[PDB]
Amino acid sequence: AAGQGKAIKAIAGYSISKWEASSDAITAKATNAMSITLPHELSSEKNKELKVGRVLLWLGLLPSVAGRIKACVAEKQAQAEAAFQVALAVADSSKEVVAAMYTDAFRGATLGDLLNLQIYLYASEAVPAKAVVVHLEVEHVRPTFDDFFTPVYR
Amino acid sequence: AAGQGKAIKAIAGYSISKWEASSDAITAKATNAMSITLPHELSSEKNKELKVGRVLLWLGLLPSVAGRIKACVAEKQAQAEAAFQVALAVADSSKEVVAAMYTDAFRGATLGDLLNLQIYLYASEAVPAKAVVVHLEVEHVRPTFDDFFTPVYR
Amino acid sequence: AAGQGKAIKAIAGYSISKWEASSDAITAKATNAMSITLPHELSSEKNKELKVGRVLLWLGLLPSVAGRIKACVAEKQAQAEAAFQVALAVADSSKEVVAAMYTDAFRGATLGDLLNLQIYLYASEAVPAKAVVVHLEVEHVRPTFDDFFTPVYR
Amino acid sequence: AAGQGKAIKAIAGYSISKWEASSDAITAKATNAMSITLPHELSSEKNKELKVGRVLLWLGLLPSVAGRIKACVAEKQAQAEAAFQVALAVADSSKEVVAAMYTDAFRGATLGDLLNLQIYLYASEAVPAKAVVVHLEVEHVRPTFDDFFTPVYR
Amino acid sequence: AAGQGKAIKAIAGYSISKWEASSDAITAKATNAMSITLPHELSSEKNKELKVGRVLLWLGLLPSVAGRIKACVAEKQAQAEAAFQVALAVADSSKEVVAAMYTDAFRGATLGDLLNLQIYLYASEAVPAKAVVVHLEVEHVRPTFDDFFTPVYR
Amino acid sequence: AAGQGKAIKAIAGYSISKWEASSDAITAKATNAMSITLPHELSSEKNKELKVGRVLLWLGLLPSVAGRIKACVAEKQAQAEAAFQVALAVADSSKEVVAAMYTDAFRGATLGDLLNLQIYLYASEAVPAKAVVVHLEVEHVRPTFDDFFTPVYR
Amino acid sequence: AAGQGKAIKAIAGYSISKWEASSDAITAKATNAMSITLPHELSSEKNKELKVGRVLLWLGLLPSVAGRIKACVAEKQAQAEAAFQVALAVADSSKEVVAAMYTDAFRGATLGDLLNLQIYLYASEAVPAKAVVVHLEVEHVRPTFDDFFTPVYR
Amino acid sequence: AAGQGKAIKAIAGYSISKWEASSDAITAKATNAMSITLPHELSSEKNKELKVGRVLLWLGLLPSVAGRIKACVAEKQAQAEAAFQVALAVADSSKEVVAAMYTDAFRGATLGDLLNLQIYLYASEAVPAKAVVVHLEVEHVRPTFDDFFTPVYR
Amino acid sequence: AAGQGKAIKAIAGYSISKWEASSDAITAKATNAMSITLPHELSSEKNKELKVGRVLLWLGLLPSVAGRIKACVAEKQAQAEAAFQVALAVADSSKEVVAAMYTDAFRGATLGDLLNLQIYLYASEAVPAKAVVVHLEVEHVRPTFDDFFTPVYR
Amino acid sequence: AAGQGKAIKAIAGYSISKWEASSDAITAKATNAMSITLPHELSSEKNKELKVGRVLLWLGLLPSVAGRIKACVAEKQAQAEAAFQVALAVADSSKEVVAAMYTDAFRGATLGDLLNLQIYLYASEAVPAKAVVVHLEVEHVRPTFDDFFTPVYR
Amino acid sequence: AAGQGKAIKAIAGYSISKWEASSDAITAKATNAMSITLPHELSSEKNKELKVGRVLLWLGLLPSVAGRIKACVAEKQAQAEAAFQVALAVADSSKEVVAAMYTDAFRGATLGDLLNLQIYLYASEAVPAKAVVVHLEVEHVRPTFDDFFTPVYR
Amino acid sequence: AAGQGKAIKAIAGYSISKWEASSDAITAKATNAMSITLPHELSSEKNKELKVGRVLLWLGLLPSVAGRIKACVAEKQAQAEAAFQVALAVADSSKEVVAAMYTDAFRGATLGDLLNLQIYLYASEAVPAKAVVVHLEVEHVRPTFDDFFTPVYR
Amino acid sequence: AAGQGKAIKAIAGYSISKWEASSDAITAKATNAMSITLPHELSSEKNKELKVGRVLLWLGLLPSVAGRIKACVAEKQAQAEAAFQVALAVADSSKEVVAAMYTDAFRGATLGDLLNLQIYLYASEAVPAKAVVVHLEVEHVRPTFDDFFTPVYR
Repeated sequence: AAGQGKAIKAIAGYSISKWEASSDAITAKATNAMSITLPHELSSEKNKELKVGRVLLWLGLLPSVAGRIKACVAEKQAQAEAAFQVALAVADSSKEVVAAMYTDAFRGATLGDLLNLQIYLYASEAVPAKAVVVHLEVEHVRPTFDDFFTPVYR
Repeated sequence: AAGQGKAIKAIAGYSISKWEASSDAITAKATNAMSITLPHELSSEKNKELKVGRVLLWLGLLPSVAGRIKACVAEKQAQAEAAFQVALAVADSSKEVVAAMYTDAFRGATLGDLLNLQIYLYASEAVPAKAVVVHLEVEHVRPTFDDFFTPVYR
Repeated sequence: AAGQGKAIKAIAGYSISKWEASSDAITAKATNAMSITLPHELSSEKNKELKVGRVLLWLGLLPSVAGRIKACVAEKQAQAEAAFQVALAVADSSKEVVAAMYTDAFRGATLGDLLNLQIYLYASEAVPAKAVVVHLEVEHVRPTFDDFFTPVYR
Repeated sequence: AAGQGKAIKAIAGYSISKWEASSDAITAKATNAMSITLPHELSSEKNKELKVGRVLLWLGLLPSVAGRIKACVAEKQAQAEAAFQVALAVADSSKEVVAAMYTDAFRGATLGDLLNLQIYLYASEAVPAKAVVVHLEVEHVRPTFDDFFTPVYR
Repeated sequence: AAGQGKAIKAIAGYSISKWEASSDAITAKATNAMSITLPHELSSEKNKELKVGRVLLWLGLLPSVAGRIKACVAEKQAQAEAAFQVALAVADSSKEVVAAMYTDAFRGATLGDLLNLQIYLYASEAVPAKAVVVHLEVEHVRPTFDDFFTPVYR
Repeated sequence: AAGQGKAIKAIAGYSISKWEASSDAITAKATNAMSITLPHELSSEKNKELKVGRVLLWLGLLPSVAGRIKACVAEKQAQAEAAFQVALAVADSSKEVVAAMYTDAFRGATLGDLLNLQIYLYASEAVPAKAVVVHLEVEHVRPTFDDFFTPVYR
Repeated sequence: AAGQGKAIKAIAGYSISKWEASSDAITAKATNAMSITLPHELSSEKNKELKVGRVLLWLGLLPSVAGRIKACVAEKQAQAEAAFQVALAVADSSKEVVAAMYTDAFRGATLGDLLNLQIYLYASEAVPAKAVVVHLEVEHVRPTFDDFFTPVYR
Repeated sequence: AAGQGKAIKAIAGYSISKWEASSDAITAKATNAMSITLPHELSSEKNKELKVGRVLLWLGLLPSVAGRIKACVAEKQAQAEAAFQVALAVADSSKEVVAAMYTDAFRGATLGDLLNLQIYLYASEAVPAKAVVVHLEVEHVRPTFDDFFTPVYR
Repeated sequence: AAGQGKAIKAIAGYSISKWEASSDAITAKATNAMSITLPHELSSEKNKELKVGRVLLWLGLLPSVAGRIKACVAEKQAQAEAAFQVALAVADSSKEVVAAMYTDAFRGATLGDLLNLQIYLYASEAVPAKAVVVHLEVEHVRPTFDDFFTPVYR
Repeated sequence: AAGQGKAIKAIAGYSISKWEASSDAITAKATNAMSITLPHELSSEKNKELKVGRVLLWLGLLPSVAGRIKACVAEKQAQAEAAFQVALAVADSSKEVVAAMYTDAFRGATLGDLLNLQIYLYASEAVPAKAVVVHLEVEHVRPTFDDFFTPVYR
Repeated sequence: AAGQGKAIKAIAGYSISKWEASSDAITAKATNAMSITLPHELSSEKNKELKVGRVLLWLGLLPSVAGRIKACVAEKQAQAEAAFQVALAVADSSKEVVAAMYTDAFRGATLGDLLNLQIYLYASEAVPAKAVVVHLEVEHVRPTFDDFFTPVYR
Repeated sequence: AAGQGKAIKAIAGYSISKWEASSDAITAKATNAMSITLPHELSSEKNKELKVGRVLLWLGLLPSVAGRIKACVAEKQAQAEAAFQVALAVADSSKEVVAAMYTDAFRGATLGDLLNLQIYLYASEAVPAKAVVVHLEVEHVRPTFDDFFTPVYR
Repeated sequence: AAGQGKAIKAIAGYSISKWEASSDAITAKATNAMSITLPHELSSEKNKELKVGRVLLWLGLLPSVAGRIKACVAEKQAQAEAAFQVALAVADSSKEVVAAMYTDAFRGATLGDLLNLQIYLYASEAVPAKAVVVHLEVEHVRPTFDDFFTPVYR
C-alpha cells in the first residue's frame, strides 16, 4: 500500500538521469571493471558539479545467460575481486531483486566524481560480450537552464 | 498495520481492462514474440486514444510445466532475446511473485500504441503450446458513454 | 520483528467461517479436484444466500511430504491442469507463504455458489491420502438470530 | 396497551434459540420426565458457557388430545409429581395461555446447566406417544464469531 | 391503566387486506385443510411479491354450532392433525378470544407464498358445510399506483 | 405492546424474602389454619421490626390434587371458614391465576406482626398431607448490615 | 488515631459478617485445628462467590483459663504447629491486644475459599472444651437480595 | 489544634453521664455480677428513652489489691464466667490500660435498656468488699430542658 | 508529630509552671499524703486566682528504688488508700509511661485551690526518704505584667 | 519508513516472557514431541491464570545441523506427524524466516493452558541431542506485585 | 506502630518482594548468623542494581518455642553478639510487635548489597532447627519487563 | 504508610549528627557517668556554636546482657544516682521502647554545651565493659559551607 | 507512497560508528571466534561509557568464496558452535539479506561492554584468510566535544 504499486520518487530539487553500458566478455570466476561515463548533456563543467543523492544499479541479462552475475559500484580497487567486500550494496542475479541501491554511498559527491568510480562485474561462468547490460540511475540536483537571450539589442 | 488483504486500486478516472493470450509451443532456450491485441470493446477509434496508466503482466502455467519461464513487454525488437535486457520489469517463474508491474513504462501512451508493443516469452526447456497463459491488465482512462438520445422530438 | 504481529481482520458486518478437507492420494504430476462442502450450520436456505467477501486457502502438510504441492479455487474445469492458468491465486508449497488469498475472485457471490466451485490440488510426486489438509476460510455476511419469543402470552 | 400485536423482544446482546421435543406415551395421572438436549450448534464448549436470560416453555397438542396436560421445567426431582410444587411457572392446557415463562428462574445460569434440568409432563388421562410437542425457547447471550483470518502472510 | 377501545394498527407503509373462506362439512374429530386464495386485486405478479408483516385469523360461527372448533395457518402437512402441534398460534372457540395472531410466523414472506400455506380446521363434533367462516387478515406492503398518464402529447 | 416478560419489582429500599410451608392433610370442606414462621435470618429483634410492603401468596399443588383449593392470609379467626369473607385477596385453584396479592393489607406492619397472622387453607375434597405447598413472598425494608469491626485494636 | 473512640470501618460496598465457634478440649502444648463454617445466609452459591476484603479474628476466654493461648488462620497444614510460622497474623493471649487482623492475607479470595482455610488454636496448658470462643469477622462484598416477585401474574 | 493530651470527646448532641458503683467482697476465681443503676436525674420516663452512643468502663482499685481483676458489660448471663467470652471489650488490671470502651455494643440502645445489662467482675484472688470501684461513663443524647413556664396567665 | 518528637503544648494565653517536691520515707504498702505548695511567684493574691487548665504529674526515682510506686492528685481523703479509687489518673512505676495527665480534673479551678488538693504516694515496699521526687506541672492562665510607670512625671 | 529496525511491541498491559528448551536426539523423518514448561516465576496459581496474547516460536540450530527442521505448537496429538497439518504456523529452517508467530491461536487462553500444549519437532535427517534449541516467547498479562508490607505494626 | 486496618504501602515506583529463610538449630545464648539470598527473579544483573527503600523483618515461631528470640539485619560482624548493639532495629519475641522496620538503614543501597549483609538470630534457650522462620520484606524499585519480541521478521 | 513506616524528621535548617560511646564495666546497682565528646567535624569553634534542637539517646546491648539498664543525659551531678530523679527522659531496657527523647531539655543550647553534660548509666547487675553502646543523636543547626574561593587573582 | 529508498536512521541523540574486521582462515565446518575492538576515537574512558542502541552486522565476501558463511554476535561461549543457538540474530550468506540486526540484544549496554563480546564466524567449507570482511555498525550515544580552551590567560 505504498511500494509495489508506486515507484520510488526523487527528492525535491533533484531529478533522475538514467543510462546504460554494455558488458565485455567475461571468463568464469573473473571480475571485469568497466568505468562510469556521464551522458553528454551532463559532461559540461557547470553540470559535473551537480550534487548526487541516491544511485541505483540493476542488471539486464539475456534469458540464456547461465551462472551467477554480481555487480557493484565502488572506488578504483587494487584488486577487482575485493570491491565486493566493501561495496555498500551488490546487484546479484541469484536474489529476488537483482539491484543495488546506494542510499548514501555517494550522497554529497557530485557527477564527475562518479568518473573516478568503477563498476565491478563478476560472473561464475563464461559470459559472451554484450550479454549483460548494466543500468545506472543517478539522482542528482536538477541542472539549470538559460533564462536570457544573448543581449544583441545593445 | 500488518497485512496484504487488499488489491492495488486504479487511480481516479481510470479503470482496469484485463484479458489474456495463450502461448504457442516454444523450444528450449527459445524466445517467442506474440503481440498485443486489444479487446473488441476497446478497438474503436474513440477508445484507441484513451491514455494508459500502469500495466501489469502475469503468467498462468500448467502445474506440470517444468523449467523456467520469463516474459515481458517491450517495443518490437531486432533480437527477441534482447527484450529482457531493456524491459523495465520481467515476470519470472522462478521468483516468489511471477509478475511484471510496469509503473511508468507506458504511462502517458494510449491504447493502440500497445498494438506496437510485443510480449516476449522465453522458456529454458521445451514447452507445449497453450501451456502458458499470458495475462495482461491495463489501467487506462475510463471510456465515455452517450448521455443523450437522438434528437427526434423536434 | 516488524513483519506484522496482527492478522487480517474481517470487514464490518462480516465474520469468518473456517473449515478443512482432507486430501485423497495423488499420483506424481496429477491434479485431483475435490469440491467445496459448506459446514452444516451454513447449509440452511437462509444462509446459503449470505454474501461472500474474501476467501483464503492454505495447506497443512505432513513434514515428510516431499515434492511440490500447489492448490487453488476455481470453477469446474474441463481440464483440471488448466485451473492453475486462470486461478487468481495459488497456494504453492515452494514459496515463502503457502497460501492463496482471493481478494475479489468471489466477492459478491454467496455461500452455496461456493458449492459449484472446486479445489484443484497438484503434486509433483506421489502423495499418500490424508497427507494434505486443505484449509478454507470464508469471510461472509454474518447470519441473523431470532430476537423475539413466540407471541404466546396472547 | 390496546392489545398485543407485538412479541416480547430479547434483551440487548442476547438472542433466542428455539427447539422442540416430542413426548412419550403417558398414562393417566402419570408424570413423565424428559430431559433437555441442546441443539448441536450450542453443544460446543465455547457455547455451553453462554449465559441464560429468560426461558419460555409452551405446548403443542393434537386437537384430539383430551384431558388436562401440565408441564414445567425444574431440577431433577426425587419425585416427579413434586416438580409442580416448586416450579416457578407451569404450562397448563386448561388455562387461557398454555405456556410457562421463567423470568428469572434460570437467569444467570448457562446453557449446559440446562442439561441438568428436566421437563416434567403430566396428563390426567392416557395420551399416545408423540401427541404432545414441548416447545422450549431460551434467551441467551449471542455466541461469538471469528473476526480474523489465519495469519498467513508472513 | 390504559385502554381497550382501539384496534391494532398496521405499521408505516403497510395496509391490511381482509377476506374470508367458507368451510366444508366436517365430521367429528376430523381436520379439514382448505387453502389460501389471494383476492383478485392481489393476484398480479407485481403484487404477489409484496412483503407480509403480521397475519390475523379469526372465526365466525353460527350461534348453533356446538362443540369445539380450532383453526390455524401452517405449511402443508403430511398429517393434518399435526399442524396444531407446530402452528405458532391457534384460534380456539373455547377461549375468551377466538383468534390467532401470527406476529412473525410469516413476516418477511410475500403474498403468494401464502398460497403454499394452508388453513387447518378441526371440529370436535360434526359440523354442516358453510357453518364456519374463516376470516383472514394480512398486513402487507402497500401496493403502488400509476402516477403518470400514457405519454401521448408527443 | 411488550413487557409481559417482566416480573413485578420491589420498591426502592426494599427486597423480597420468599419461603414456603407444607400443608397438613385436609378433609373435604375443611379449613386448616397453619401459621406464619419467619425464616431464621429474619427472627432477630433488629429484623422483626423491618416494615412490610406488599405480600404475595401462591400455591404449588401436585398435578393429581383434584378438587378446589383456596387460601389466604388474615388475622387469627374465631371461625376458620370466615377468614375468606374478610381476606382482601384469595388464592383459588379454579381461577386463571392462583395467587393472592395483598397490596396494602399489611403495608406498614412489620415482620413479626406476620407471626400473629395465619394462613387459612380450604379444600373441597380430601387432600393428603404435603400435597399443597404454600409459597409466601414478603416485600420488606432491606435489613441493615454491620459496617464496623469490633474495636479490639484499641 | 485522634484519641481512640472509633471502630475500624468497612470499605464502600462491603459489610461485615461476624460469627463464632467454640473450642474443643486441648492438651498442653497441643494445637487443635478447627475449620471455618460459613453462616447459613452465606452458604448459597450466589453468596459463596462474594469477594473478601479484611478478616479479623479474636478470642473470648473464661477468666479462669490459665496459660497462653494463640490462634490464627491459614491454609490446611501438613503440620498444625507450623501454621504459626507462616500465618501473617496471630492472636496471642499474652499480648495487650489479643487479636489477628489479616489486612491482605485473603483480600481478593471469596467466601467459600474460607472453607478451605483452618483456624489453628494452641494452648500452653490443658484447656477444657468450650473454654475458648473464636470470633471471626469477615469483611466481604455486600450480598444481593431478590428484587422481583415470582411472576405469577402472566 | 494537635496533641496527645486530649480526652476522647462526645459526638454532637450528646453528653456524657458518669457514675460509679462499689464492689462486694469477691472470692478467688469467683465472678460477681452487679447490675446497672441509672442516676436519679436519668430515671424519669422522658430520659429512660434517650439513645446511647458509646460506653466506657474502667476500674479504680486500692493500691494494695493484689491479683488480677477483670470486668465487663454484657447481657444477663446463664453463667457469669461466660460473659467474658462474648463481651466486646474487657477491663483487665494486668494490661497497660485498664478500661473497656464499647464503641458500638450499645449504640442505638437507650438508657434503661442499660438496666437489663450487668457488670461482671472477676478476681483471681480474694478481694475485700469496697476494694474495687467500677466507673461507668455513658455517652447519650442530651436530655432536653423546659423552654416554657407553666401557662399560668391562662 | 504531635506526641512523637514534639511535646504537648499549652493553649493560647496559658503557660506552664513546673516544680517538684521530695518524698518522705514510706513503709511497705503505706500511702503518704504530701500537699501542694505553690512556688513563691504564684503565692500572690493576684496570681492565686489564675485559672488552671491541664495538670501533669510524673515521678523521678532512684535507679535502685525497687518495688512499685503509685501516685496521684485528689482532694483530701478520709482514707489515703482510697484516693486511687477516684483519682482520674495515676502515675504508676510499673507502666510504660509513669505519669498522670489530668486533662479536665482541675480545668476551671484556680491556683490556690490546688492548695486544698493532695498528692497521695504509695509504695509496695519500704522506700527511704528523698528517694522519690514528685514533679508537678500546671498549665494556667499567664500572669499579667505592669505596663505603666508610676505617674510621677505629672 | 519504520522498517525492521524496530521489534514487534507488546500490547498495553502485557509483557513478554521468553525461555528455551533443548532438543533430544531425533532420527530421520521422525517427529519428537516435547512439552511446555512454564518458568518458575510463572508457576504460582496467581500467575497460571494470566491471559495470553500472541506467542512466538523460533529455532536456534548448530551451524552444522544439516537437513530440514520444522517445529510448531499445537494441542496433544494422537499422531505427532499430524500436528503440522493443523498448526496455525510452522517454523521451518528452509524458509527465509525460521519462526512461527501464533497471532490468535492461543489468545485468550492462560498460562498453564500452555502446559497442555506441545512442541512438535521434525527433522528430515538424524540430529544429535541438544543440537536444536527451541525458543518460546509468550506475550501475557503483566503479573501484579505486592504494594503493601505485612501489617506487623499493631 | 501507627495505623490499624491498613498496611504500610510502598512508595511510588517501588514494589515489595517478600521471602523467607528457615533457621538452623540454635543453642542457649548462642547467636547464629544466616545470610541473605535474593529470590531467583531478582538475581539477574539488571535487577541486582535496583535501589532499595525500606526493609522489614519479622519472625514466625512454633507456638511451642519457649524462651526469647531476637533477630536483626546488619553488616558482617567480627562478633555475632555485637550485631545487636549497632543494628538500627531488632525483632524481639518478648515485645508486643515482634518485627524490625529498617526505615533508612538500607535506603539507597541496591539488591545484591543485601547479599553482603547478614541476619543475626539469638535465642535465650535451645531451639530445634526449622523452629524459626525469618521473613524478609524488601521495598525496592520496580523491575522492568520485556516489551518486545525478538526481531525475527528481520 | 501509617506513621509506623516513617522516621521522625529534623526541622527545617537542621540536620542530625549521630555518634556512639562504649561503656566501661559497671558493678551491680552502680551508676557510671561517662561524658559527651563531640565528633571531630563538630569540634571547630565555628561549629561549637551551632544551636541544638532535639536530642535522642538509645541503647545497644549484647543479647546476653541480663539485668536492667537505665541511662540518661543531665548536667554534672553531685550524686550520680540522682541524675535519674531530674532527667526529663530515661532510656530503660525494661520498657517497650528503650530510648530517651529530650524534646526541649537542650533546645536552644549549643553543641559544646553538650560537653558540660554527662551520660549517666546504671545497671541492676554486674556488666562487662563494652557490653553497652550508648547511641546519641543530636539535631542541630546545619553547619554552613564556604561559597567563595580565596581571592588569589587579587 | 514509494518503497525501499531510505536507510534506517539513528534515534535522537545517537550516531552510528562503523568499522570492520578481516577474517582469519577457517576450515570446513569450523567456527572461528574473533573479538570486538573499538575504534581508537572510542577507546577513551569518557567514551567507553556511552550507551548502545542497535547493532548491525553484515558480511563482505569475495565473489569466489563458495560454501555457506554464518556469523553473529554473542557473549564469550564455552563452545563456539553454540553461539548460533542463542544469538538473537544471524548473518547467513544463503539468505536474501546477509545481515544481523540486533534490535535490543545490547540496547542499554555501553561501548566497552562490546569488548567482552565476540563475533563467531562459521563456514561450511575451507575459506582463505582475509576472504571475509565483517562489518559492524553500532548506534550509540553521541560523544561530547570540548567547548573550551585551556584557561592559559590567567
